[PDB]
Amino acid sequence: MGTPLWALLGGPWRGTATYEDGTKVTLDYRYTRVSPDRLRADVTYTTPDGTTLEATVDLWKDANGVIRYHATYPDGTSADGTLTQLDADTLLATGTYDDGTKYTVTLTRVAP
Ligand SMILES: [K+]
Repeated sequence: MGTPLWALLGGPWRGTATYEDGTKVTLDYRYTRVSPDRLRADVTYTTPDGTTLEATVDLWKDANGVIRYHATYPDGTSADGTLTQLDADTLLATGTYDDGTKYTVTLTRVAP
C-alpha cells in the first residue's frame, strides 16, 4: 500500500525543502480541496535570494502506489513529480519542469 495519500494532511502545514548542496527553503501550504483520491494545496516558498513563489499543487496516488503531483505557477510553468516516503518524517521529492529541468529535494515537516 505504502504511504496513504491523506498522510500528507497531518501535522503542521509547514515544512522545509533541502537541496543537494544543503540549502533549505521553507514551504508553507494550505489544502484547498480534499477527496479520498485527490488533494489540492496552495504552496508558498521563498527561495534563496528572496524571490517569493506561489504554486497550486494537485496530489494523487497512482495504482502502483506512487504519490504523484502536478504543480502550476502563476506564469504558466508547470512541474510534474513524485513524492517518496523515506522515513516517518521525510519525503523525497523529484520533479521535472515543463522546460525539461529536473530537481531533487527532501521535504521534512516542521516539528509540532
Ligand atoms: K511564476
